[PDB]
Amino acid sequence: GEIAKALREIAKALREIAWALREEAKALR
Amino acid sequence: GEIAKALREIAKALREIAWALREEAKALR
Amino acid sequence: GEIAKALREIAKALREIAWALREEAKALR
Amino acid sequence: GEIAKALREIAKALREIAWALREEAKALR
Amino acid sequence: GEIAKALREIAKALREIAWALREEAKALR
Amino acid sequence: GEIAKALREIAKALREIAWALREEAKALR
Amino acid sequence: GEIAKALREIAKALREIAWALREEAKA
Repeated sequence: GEIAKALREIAKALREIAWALREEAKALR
Repeated sequence: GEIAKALREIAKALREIAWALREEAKALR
Repeated sequence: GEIAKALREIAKALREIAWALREEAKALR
Repeated sequence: GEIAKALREIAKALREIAWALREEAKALR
Repeated sequence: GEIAKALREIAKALREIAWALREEAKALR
Repeated sequence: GEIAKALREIAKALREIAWALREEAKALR
Repeated sequence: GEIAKALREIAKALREIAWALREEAKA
């Protein structure tokens, strides 16, 4: 339901943050 | 309904943190 | 209710982290 | 109640993270 | 059930963020 | 209960992240 | 029990993030 959907949307935004950090780690090397 | 809406608000804030990190990354020429 | 209001306070605190990260990016460039 | 209080405590810890990031942004300056 | 599964997806995305932060450190050093 | 106890543990892990970031700001300065 | 277990798993991943930040500051 709606609460579980919103928690999955939180997990996706956290994966979005991880993609940006993996990009920064590439650029730093 | 208010609980699910506040969780979606948390996901939106986390997407805003991802956007700020993309700009930090780009932010080193 | 009280749980919804506390979740809204968590979203506000995450928006305060996004502002700070944007300021970090502006300080390097 | 105890769940709502713990959620408010998570929001307080996130504000401590924002405060430390704001300080780093002034340090980079 | 579905709420518990979504919380586990959140923990895994946080583990991805930790791996990316470790890699930023290693790129520097 | 067990849920409130786990939420308090999440708040302490976030205070632990803020300690590490305050030390990084103290060093930069 | 499964929701509380998943919340403790989140706290453990946050402690792993605090450890990675300490290692970033050493560099």
